Amino acid sequence: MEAAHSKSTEECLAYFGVSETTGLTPDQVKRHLEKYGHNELPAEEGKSLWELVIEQFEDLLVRILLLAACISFVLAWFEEGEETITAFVEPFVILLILIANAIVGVWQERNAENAIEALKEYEPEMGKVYRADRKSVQRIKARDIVPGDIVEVAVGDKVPADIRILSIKSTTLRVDQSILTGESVSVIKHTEPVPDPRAVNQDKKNMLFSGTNIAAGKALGIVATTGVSTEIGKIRDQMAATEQDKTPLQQKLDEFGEQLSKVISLICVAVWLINIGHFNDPVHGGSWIRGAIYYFKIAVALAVAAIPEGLPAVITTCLALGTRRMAKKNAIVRSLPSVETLGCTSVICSDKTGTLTTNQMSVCKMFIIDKVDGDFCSLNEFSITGSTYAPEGEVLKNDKPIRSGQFDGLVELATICALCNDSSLDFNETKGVYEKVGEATETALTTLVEKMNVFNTEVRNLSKVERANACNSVIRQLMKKEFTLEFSRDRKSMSVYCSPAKSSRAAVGNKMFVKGAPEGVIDRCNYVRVGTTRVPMTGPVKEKILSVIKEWGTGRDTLRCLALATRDTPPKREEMVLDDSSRFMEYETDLTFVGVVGMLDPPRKEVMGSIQLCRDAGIRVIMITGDNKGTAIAICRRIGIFGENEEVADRAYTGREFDDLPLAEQREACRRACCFARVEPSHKSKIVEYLQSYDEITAMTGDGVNDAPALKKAEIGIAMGSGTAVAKTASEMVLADDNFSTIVAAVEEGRAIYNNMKQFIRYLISSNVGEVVCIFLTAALGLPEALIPVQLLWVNLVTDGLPATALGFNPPDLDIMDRPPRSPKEPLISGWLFFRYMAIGGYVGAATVGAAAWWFMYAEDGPGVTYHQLTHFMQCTEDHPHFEGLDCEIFEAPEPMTMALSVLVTIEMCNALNSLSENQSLMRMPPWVNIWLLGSICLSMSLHFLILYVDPLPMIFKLKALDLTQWLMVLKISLPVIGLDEILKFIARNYLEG
Ligand SMILES: CC(=O)C1=C(O)N2[C@@H](C1=O)[C@@H]1c3c[nH]c4cccc(c34)C[C@@H]1C2(C)C
Repeated sequence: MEAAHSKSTEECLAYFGVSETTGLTPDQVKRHLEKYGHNELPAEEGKSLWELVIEQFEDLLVRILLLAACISFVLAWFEEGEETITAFVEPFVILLILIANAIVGVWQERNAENAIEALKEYEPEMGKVYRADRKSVQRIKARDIVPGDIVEVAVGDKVPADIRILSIKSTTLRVDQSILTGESVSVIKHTEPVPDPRAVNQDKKNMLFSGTNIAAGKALGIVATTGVSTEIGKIRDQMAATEQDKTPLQQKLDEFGEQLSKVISLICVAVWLINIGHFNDPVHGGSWIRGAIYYFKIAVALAVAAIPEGLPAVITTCLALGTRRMAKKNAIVRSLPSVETLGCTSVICSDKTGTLTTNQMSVCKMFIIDKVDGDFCSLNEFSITGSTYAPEGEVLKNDKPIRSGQFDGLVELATICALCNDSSLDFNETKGVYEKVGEATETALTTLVEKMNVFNTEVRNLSKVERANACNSVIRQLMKKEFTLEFSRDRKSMSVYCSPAKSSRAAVGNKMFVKGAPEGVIDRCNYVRVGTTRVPMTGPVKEKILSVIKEWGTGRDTLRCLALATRDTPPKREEMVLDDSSRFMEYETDLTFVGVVGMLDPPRKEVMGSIQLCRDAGIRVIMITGDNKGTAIAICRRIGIFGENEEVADRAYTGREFDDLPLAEQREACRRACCFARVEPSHKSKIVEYLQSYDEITAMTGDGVNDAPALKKAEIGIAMGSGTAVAKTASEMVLADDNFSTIVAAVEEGRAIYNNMKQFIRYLISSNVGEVVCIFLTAALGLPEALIPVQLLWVNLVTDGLPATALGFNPPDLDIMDRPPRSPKEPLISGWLFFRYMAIGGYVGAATVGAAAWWFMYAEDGPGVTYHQLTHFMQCTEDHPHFEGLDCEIFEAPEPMTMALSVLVTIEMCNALNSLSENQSLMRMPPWVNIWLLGSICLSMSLHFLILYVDPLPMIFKLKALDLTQWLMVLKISLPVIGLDEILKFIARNYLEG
């Protein structure tokens, strides 16, 4: 029964055929349990640690490398030699890296409390019911409550299901609906039905929502829905249906592996095809084995060289470091991958109150009727000073200070504000400041009467804490607050019934003090106050009052206005039913207009800036506020979302105007709008969806479970540090200070990160191209292998690892925020960066192969064979090119490889400095610009020596220390890369800018 709010208390009792006195019976209990299930949210079956890992080897590249480790194992076994001491390191290390990397990949789900699960924090363990099998209340497992039974809730309880209230035992029932919205202000319930069948939870004043708490009272209700059929459960389901897309980066990388996975394979085919000539070799000669083992060897090396094995660890470290860096700027990023996608942010929809504003309400303008006479009319406008809740400030007219007391209408105005209130001030000891106690809109009002002091009450005597509620406590004397009819969006006003304090048997004198939104209040006024006199509200004076309000709310002041009225001859206490808020407006009629107060919820001192920072960065900012369309547009201009005079006839909508437009125009409106006023519960989600259809990475703020869905959808769901728990667990980033500017700071910081990530990505992949050229060369020229996988790995993992990480601290661009949002379609390394990074590789290739062939031919300690065709043969089945030669095992000597490796390691340290900037010379951008980079380079080179001397390593890696002469040959064929890139860089700065 999900429309219980609109049905009568009797109707609900009938629907389920249950008695309010005994409740369901054990036969009804079982029958109900079998039809609706148990009252709880469905448990989660998290992915299996093995399932996750398995899915990581579901990747194409991880396979191509896996297979290799397999090709490596077969070879590692089908081999005969004394190098057996390290004949399995290769297929071992390969497989290992594959493990360590998969884990790192899976380290994106271990710890990440999600909303769909955090929602159990709100369902309680026990509930209280009245069942036919007893007279007293029994407290059963909430898990076992079903629709239709009778429950009981009292102050302190967490409502165990969606319950329709049957009767209120206490004087008034108060509920804390915070887990849904965020607002602590408890709400008042009633048992009277709510007509509208499609009423929103906020108007279902007769329902108690599962997961909420009883602030004050005791009540009895009939359970309407349970499990995933409640409000929270319905939200919990939306969550579960929300698909989560891969970050524009992941998508780009995942596609790179496809691109890479194809080439790798294509090259293993061009290799074979090149050695097809072997088809013309005597069967009775050579070897059908040395060929298969050779084609298989250079294939494995080929894969190992093409894949940047260190990338995963580098990206994961950069993002970890990147997270801590945001935290320093009060941006808690929960998802690592988010530190990346944050920079692609193209749209930011931010709530106003508290994010774009301080949420520190303050009254700074008010007016009463000065006089009415014929068509002539005059008001009495004022101004107040002090924006803090402190009772420190003053009232003044025409910038000149006046004493409020000297105005009667100001006394009344003051009386209402203090009587038709519900909050109060409180001076803090530690903080040493006055803290608001209750609604911010009210406290401001409380703070007002303390500044006005219409009764000249001597307060300068009183201490801080004493004068806090001084002037208020005084007004609370002149009248007795009988009862108060709560505020309801229905009539958007509220009132309190009062009677004079000094009065024994006086049956005349009671007054009702109304406070609410101007339109409603003012139309229920037949009289207008003028001092202490009163005269009929005439058409003119009405337009006068309304116009001053339009001004204060639509002008540069952007003030929230409250009209204040009083019912002079209120209905008799007896004739009022204080149980049907549907009658409250009626009670609040034939009113007299007393005054108007205008308060301000001031924009954060850093929003205008951050908004400008956004116009530059080409980032659209969409505000979502509670204000009306009029004040909303007005606030938008005030902070810059709109230009003072720019037309916004189609760039600002109110939830209502939005629902009127057809599903097509709504999509069109989401691409142009910048201001949403009075939005519906399901709008933020629709907004996010219509924005995503335009391929825009969206940031969406908001909290409480009503917002959870939207946040889950948006690419960057933002919660407040002071927000609900579920809001946070559903968001990608938390604002440790609730400040809009923190958002912007994070986008910039994400922009840095992506650029540096794009820097080291090219760094590494280029290193891979040089290696692939190196292998393919030593293969197309039948030369002996220059570099082997075990070496390449230590390179692409460590040597190249640290510097790539170092690049993480590369200084950001100064115009980092003065260029549009990176389209999630823009590729990584392409175009100029292809040719540019192709040549670097091709050089790196030739340079390594050359360094090998050199030692082999033009080296002293090396068996010179200049033009001896290392290509023409390696077979050595003739021994002709070395008649009196009894040694051919030098074609696998460690020296030449140690030459090839040293070249690569040196060239990469170089390119690491060439990588400080994409197109800037090291002249303008010295090496020491990035200290961490210089550090890693040393840590690497030295580590290069570690594997050349420490006995185990040098042999295991198949390397031998180099002579001070040979090393002189490395620098000779390494250092030059720095000039080559400077050239390509030069070619970009000058002949590539237009
Ligand atoms: C551009 C591109 O598609 C990719 C890549 O380029 N990479 C990863 C990848 O998916 C591969 C990968 C994922 N998980 C591991 C664990 C161990 C080793 C590897 C991987 C190799 C692949 C890597 C890191 C090069």
